[PDB]
Amino acid sequence: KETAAAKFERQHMDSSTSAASSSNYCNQMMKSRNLTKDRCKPVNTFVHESLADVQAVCSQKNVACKNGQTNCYQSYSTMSITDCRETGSSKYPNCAYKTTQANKHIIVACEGNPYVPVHFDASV
Repeated sequence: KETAAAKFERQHMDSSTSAASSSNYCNQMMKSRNLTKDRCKPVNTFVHESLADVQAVCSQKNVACKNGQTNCYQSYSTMSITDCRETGSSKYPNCAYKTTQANKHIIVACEGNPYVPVHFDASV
């Protein structure tokens, strides 16, 4: 089955664009990445950086995750991110999202060997 590392890439990485280019970005990406297959996922964040730069966060500032776990890491630098939030008109299977561009530090949970991101915790 898909590994947690692979799932992170699928759900969160978009190295192909520098930023969201239109209001439809979230709608398009949430669908293409299979995030809306079973239900509309309510919130999601895409990171517009190289995968290596995001993997490197696992060796950056150790911080407690929102749930209290201690395997979270905060990036030293801000990153280009897109926030996707379900709109009032969203109705499965026609999931609808608002796209918001931001530049923020990211917080991820890391696991394994190699030690890589497996969960997106927050943007600060």
